[PDB]
Amino acid sequence: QLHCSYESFDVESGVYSVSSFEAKPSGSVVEQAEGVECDFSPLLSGTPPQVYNFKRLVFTNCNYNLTKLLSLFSVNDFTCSQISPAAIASNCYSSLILDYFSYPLSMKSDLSVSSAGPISQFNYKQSFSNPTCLILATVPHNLTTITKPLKYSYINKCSRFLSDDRTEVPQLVNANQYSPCVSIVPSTVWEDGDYYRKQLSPLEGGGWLVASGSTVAMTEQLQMGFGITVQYGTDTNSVCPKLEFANDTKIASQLGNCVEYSLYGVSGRGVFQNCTAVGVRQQRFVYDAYQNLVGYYSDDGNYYCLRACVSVPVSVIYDKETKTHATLFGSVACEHISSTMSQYSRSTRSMLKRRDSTYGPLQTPVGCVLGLVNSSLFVEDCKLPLGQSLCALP
Amino acid sequence: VPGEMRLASIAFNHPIQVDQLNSSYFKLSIPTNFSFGVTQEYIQTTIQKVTVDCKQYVCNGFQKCEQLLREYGQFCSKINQALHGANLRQDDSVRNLFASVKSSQSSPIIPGFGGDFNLTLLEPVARSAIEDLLFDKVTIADPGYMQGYDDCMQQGPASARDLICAQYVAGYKVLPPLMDVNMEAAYTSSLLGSIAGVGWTAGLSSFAAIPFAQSIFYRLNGVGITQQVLSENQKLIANKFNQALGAMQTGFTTTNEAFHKVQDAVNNNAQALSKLASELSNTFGAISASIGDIIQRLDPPEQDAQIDRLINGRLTTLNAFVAQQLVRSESAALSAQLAKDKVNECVKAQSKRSGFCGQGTHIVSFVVNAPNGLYFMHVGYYPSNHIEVVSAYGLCDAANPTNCIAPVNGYFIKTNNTRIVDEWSYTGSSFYAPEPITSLNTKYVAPQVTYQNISTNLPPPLL
Amino acid sequence: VPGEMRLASIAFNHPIQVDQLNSSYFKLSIPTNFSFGVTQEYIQTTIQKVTVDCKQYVCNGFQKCEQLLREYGQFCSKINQALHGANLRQDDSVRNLFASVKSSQSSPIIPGFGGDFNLTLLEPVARSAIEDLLFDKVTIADPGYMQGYDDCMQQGPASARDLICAQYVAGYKVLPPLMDVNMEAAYTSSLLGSIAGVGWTAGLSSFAAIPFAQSIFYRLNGVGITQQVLSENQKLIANKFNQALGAMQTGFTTTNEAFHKVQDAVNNNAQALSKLASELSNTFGAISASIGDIIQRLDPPEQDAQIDRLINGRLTTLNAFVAQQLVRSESAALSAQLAKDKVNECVKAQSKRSGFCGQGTHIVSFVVNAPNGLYFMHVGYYPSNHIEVVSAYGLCDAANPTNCIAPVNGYFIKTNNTRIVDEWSYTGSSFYAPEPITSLNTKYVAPQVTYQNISTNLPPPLL
Amino acid sequence: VPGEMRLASIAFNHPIQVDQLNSSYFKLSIPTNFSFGVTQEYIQTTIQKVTVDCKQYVCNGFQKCEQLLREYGQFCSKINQALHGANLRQDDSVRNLFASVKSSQSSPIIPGFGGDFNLTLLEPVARSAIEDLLFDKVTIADPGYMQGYDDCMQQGPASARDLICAQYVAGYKVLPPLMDVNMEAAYTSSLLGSIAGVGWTAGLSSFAAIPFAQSIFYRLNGVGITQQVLSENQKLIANKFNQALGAMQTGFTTTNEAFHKVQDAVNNNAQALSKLASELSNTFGAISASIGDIIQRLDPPEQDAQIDRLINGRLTTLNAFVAQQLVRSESAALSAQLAKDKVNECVKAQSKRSGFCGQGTHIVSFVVNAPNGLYFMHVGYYPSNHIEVVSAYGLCDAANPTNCIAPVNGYFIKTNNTRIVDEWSYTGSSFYAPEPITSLNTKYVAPQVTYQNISTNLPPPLL
Repeated sequence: QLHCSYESFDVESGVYSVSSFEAKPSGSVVEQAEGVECDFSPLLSGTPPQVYNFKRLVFTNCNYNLTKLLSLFSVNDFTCSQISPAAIASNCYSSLILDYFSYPLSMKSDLSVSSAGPISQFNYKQSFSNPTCLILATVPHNLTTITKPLKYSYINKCSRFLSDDRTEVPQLVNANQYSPCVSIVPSTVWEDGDYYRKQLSPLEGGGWLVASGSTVAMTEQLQMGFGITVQYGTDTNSVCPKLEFANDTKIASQLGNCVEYSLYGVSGRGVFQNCTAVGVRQQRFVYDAYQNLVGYYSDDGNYYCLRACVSVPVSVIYDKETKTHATLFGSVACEHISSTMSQYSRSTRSMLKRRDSTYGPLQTPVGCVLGLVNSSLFVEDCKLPLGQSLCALP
Repeated sequence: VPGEMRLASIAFNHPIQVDQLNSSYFKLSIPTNFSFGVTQEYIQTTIQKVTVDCKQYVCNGFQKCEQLLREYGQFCSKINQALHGANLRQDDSVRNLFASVKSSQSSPIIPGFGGDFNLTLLEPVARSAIEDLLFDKVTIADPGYMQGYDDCMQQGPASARDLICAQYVAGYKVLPPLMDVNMEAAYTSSLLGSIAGVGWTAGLSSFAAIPFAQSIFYRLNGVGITQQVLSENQKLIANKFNQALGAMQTGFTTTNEAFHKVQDAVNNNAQALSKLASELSNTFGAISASIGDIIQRLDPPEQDAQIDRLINGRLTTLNAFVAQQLVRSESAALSAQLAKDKVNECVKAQSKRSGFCGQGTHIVSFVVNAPNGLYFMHVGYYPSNHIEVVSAYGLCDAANPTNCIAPVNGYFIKTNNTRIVDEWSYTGSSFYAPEPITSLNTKYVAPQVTYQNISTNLPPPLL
Repeated sequence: VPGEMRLASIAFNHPIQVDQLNSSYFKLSIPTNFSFGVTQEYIQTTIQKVTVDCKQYVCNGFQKCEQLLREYGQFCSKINQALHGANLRQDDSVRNLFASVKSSQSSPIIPGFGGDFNLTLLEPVARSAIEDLLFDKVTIADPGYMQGYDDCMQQGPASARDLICAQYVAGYKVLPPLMDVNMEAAYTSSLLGSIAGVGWTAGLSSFAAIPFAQSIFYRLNGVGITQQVLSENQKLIANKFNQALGAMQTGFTTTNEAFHKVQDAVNNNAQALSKLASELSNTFGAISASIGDIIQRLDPPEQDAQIDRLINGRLTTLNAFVAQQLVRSESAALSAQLAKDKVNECVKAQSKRSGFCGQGTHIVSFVVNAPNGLYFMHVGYYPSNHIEVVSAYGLCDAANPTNCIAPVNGYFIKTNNTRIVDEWSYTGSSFYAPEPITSLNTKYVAPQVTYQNISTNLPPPLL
Repeated sequence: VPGEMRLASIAFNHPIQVDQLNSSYFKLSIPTNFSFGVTQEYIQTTIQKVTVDCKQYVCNGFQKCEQLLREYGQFCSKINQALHGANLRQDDSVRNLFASVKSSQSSPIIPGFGGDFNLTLLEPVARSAIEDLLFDKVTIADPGYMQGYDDCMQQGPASARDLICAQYVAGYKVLPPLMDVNMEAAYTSSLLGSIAGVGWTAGLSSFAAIPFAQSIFYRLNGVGITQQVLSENQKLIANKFNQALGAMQTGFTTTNEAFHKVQDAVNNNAQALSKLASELSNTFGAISASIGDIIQRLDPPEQDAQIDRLINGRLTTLNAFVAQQLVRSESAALSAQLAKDKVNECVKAQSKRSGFCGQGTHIVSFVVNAPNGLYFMHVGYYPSNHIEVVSAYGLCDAANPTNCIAPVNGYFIKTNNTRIVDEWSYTGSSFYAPEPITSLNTKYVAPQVTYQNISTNLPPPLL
């Protein structure tokens, strides 16, 4: 690595830092769930709404298998943003939110998160604060509890006329919210181009509310649209996939190495110990000034202090005249150093093993080393100094 | 309760006025009192040396970076080059310092060293009493070194909030200092033992080992004080001197700016690393600062896009950091050169250069091993209670003007003391104290019109 | 009309050659004329201190920035940190300077000060005559301070094109200098009054108040000129000296590089601010540099996009600017330290160090308060009309060789003057002027083979 | 084969201990041997001056850039401003140096100069023998200058891989150095010929031309060695000295750090340009780094897009480069000032300051024209074989205590030599060598209790 980094077949004698040991983190534990199913049964019946009449489902504290839900439809469009279509199923969240509506496959043209169409102007907007997986699908003929609207319809106008009856100002739909014009608009648009107007009071700032809509012919099998989004929280991440914890080792108490983990969907790896809970309880996860977890106020009544994860800094002491070297691990101490290793820094350290196939680690004041004789001699000029009064005698 | 702040003006320290006068005499301002005093300074000599595992700092083993950083592998080679050389520069300066510090010979230091003076400052043969006090006063976060990382490791107090341990996250390596504190103490002890001789001929190869108080007197004879006074008031001088020494115990405050400078030197080093630490959390407008997170949250095309953004921001931080460090390192090197010069002239010997050292001219000085640098103390003589007296430009025999005389390191004062029958008296230049005019107080000079026309009684010479 | 430029080579100033000679004598090059002269320098001591309202500089109260800059509010906190500390560093150095400037005592300065010399340079008790001339010569744009901003305000001459007032646009604040010009003058006056004594024993606590011209002679005795000559030619010396002084009136030109350096110091400070000013107009590829304009011209999504671009460019400029200023500030601090040292040795006293001060060795020097720094003048003696003469290595009595003598601060010259019956003569080392060899011109030394074998007539001693 | 590296500790050079003793006498450490030695340094004085054709560096006449760079034409005006001024700063320092280098008079330098010493170092009237050896030792890539570019041109060896010629691609211009090497040699020769006088009164206007070896002795008398010894051992002294001189032939190695510093100075300049050269190939994520290529490969809208990206990266490199150069230039200027000071005190004269020059106190020194700077050698006296001897604080007549005496530049040693009947002996402070106590070895002083109570035999004075 050194030769390559300096693009030469003879790097000059010196002491050089090299890549650190990864410290081989142990197999994962979780603190996810307990919970109830994220039952989706509202989706199983009735006529789904016009796009300005949204029906919304929100889940907390619950467990799911969305592929079973998906089996109930034939999806003719699965697209997503800020997340893979797979990952939206695999990930735990603080909430799972689904908006559903009737929507044909002719007009199915105007649904996208970036669409500038009248569907997005007046009927739906999707925030980019959350990942969102959009679905367009059709209803199978054996979903007889599903019913279909006489036409598929939407708002194509929602603006306010000025009280002087000349100037007019549009009211665009807010993200994840209903446009105000839904208060005057009929539950479905009866005829294409239907329009309605409401005079506005001085309490309302004057003017006229003016709105209109458009329709699409009904189809033999119902077409449906789904907007699905997720929220990530802190100690509220309680919507998760159903656990596969059956037939597994006891969790999360190992401790152990810096174990990889997912605690209610909070993932990472780290060292834990039972240790003095700090303010304030029932927040579960408390973090430092850099938003790194300090520790976990666990459900088992133990506060677990996070001590992160470890690595071993390491360097090479190279004497090019003899073509030999020594190495340092230092403050880690020889408790974690052995004749072979797999944490790891390099795939091999055979360069040391050139002699150190026959030698153990030595403990020093800077700390644990390899490739060195304990001569304990006194040197006038170290040549390759180790700091303090330490020395790599040639 | 306090009221309003007060609007005010800056005082001007008006110096005593003296008027030049016509003809053979003039006014002389001369102290009739003085106090010992100590000037103090901290000279930083080093930057805390660091390096980083310049891969793990960016991505902690993440597989995309294992390929993406192939593109820029030479970047971190250059990062390492700069840092590594800089670290060596720091080491070079340390060795240079100690080369100058070493003396061929020295006194042993004993309890009771300094003779009449307590020297409570002395090392308890450790660091000097002052050094240990200072070191404890500083709000230092000790580097680990050993066992270091085994306190990172969960061995008891997980409440160890120190970013000193957090280096393992970033791949930081605070590098070791280049001298054992005991050897530093040994070097410092040899500096202490290099006192006396201070002057005494060349003083460089010769080693005299001569009375501590008389070495002061010797320096005070160089200051311009007669030995008669120095001997006679020896006990009082010792008292005044030791009071000035005792005042050092109140110096461990930020009211001492040099003490505050030490504090800031620590702050500077600490801050640089803390900045880098913050940057690990710096989401760059990415889906997240965590690569593992964005992997879970993204299709791999987007994972790449986000990771690219993250990498660029992370590398930019590293680059800028190194540049700053290069500057810092150089500044420290130059600062160390200055300190070395100050040891050579302002510490190893009395200095007559003025400007530097004490502001009471200068006698003895000391230097100690402040963290990351050196702290000096300079003892001097601060004159007071000045009076104006008459002085002659010189004296001649008016009966034989080829003979004239001029005071040496002092002045010809009109007699105002009851012990002196002579019209004129002599005082040492540094302090008011009348003496007889004798051969050792004067030298033969050519005549000048401003020299007194003395036709009566001269003792140096008779005529 | 001019023709072609001329191709030429650089002249070499060939020094006078002198040959070393065999045995008891050698050549000596010694001046038979000289001129007074003055070397001059400008040492910058400070950077013009500034800060900025680091919000208004970016957006002048615009509502989008009221939210967008929430994201980066800590950025400008860091901007302020750096600038603020830097501004303090400048202030620190000013106080450090004046601590060294202050003297315990001084002469009053009067009209007719300097005795035989006009000293037209003197302050008209204001600034020194020279300082006021210099200050007017510089093409300075005065900072407002007071009433400042009321000339920004439309009170008469709206033709005031000064970017000095335009600070209100940018939020710039040129910060105040740390000393009242009158107090600076007072300090400078005390420096002037610290002259004489210059030497005269230690000279540090004692204050002599002694003849200005004779203080020069005293320094010239230190130069190596006998007092007999100094007295005899006193009027001529005074003339030559005052001619050198009169030449200072032509020094207010950029032919004096130090004068030009002052001009550039002003330019440096002015330029930095002008750069920032230009950047306010720097559309960054945005719809416009004006936020209000792009608000009128855009839907609010696009307003945000454009404002983001604008903000990034504006902040980048601020960041880089501060970094440069930090560098400048440090450089000035170090430059000020040098100046302080020059005051201590090259101004407060005669210097024998060479190199610095004058290039005619050195006598008296002066320092004045140039804008943003100090300007020094160093008077010296520039030898000329050198001749080679014979000199003896030393002399001994050949009848009693245990006695030998060696000239002190001068040489044993083969006699070439009609007043001297003696085979050998003496001259002061600084200048050719024969004198009798007498006891005060020599000292007793051990014999050497190169010393003359004089068996005849010696007067110091008789034998 | 080699085994394991050895773990070891750092040796401490323990200085000789000396104990302070009670009453009228004390220990003195004094050498009974010494060696000559030479300390050596390289001071860089300049940065290789360069500029660039800041248009062709970006685009080599490409038509899109002929319009695109209209937008940023002022950018390169600013690039040029900074570089141009920096280049002048370098030139300024060169002229400043030589102003100090010039002497009013000097010796001619001859073969056989240096008398008893070979001085194989001398220029073969070229550069000094040492300078030419050094210059050949350095792995320099010579700048072209003339004929330069006609070796760029295919005139024979197209295997000339030098990036020295490749400047024509980038538009680089390595600018010319400001002095002819012959004139530099002339200046250096005048410096050599300015030796002797070194001291000898003021030594500044006077020129003595006095025995080279005796000038050494003169300096050694200043060191503290009696002339009797200096004369008697003259041949041996000459031998030891010339051995120290002969050792210089082994100095052309990187074991001499100063030699290595020269090597790195070359590396620094070379590296900066090589970096810029690499950047010409730096595709910036563009379709290609070559504009001509992307023109062939793109519709003109995309050509513009790619060229914009290329330009931005290219200009960014230029900008950063200049900034670094500005820093370098300043550093060199300051380094040159230091060198100038070292010539003035450490070369033109003996220095008693310690610290600098030699580490054997100091006698003569030399300076030579290293590439891009100056290389100094400082001769000194390194004491050895120290012994402790008895010394008296001073002596008085116990029958008439108003008389006392104190050794001058030496000590009153208890007699341990068979030639001296007297109880006490004298030695020069620099070296152990007994002598009789006589008037020239002592001075009259006031009595002190530590002075010996001698009631018997004094020769200086009789009583």
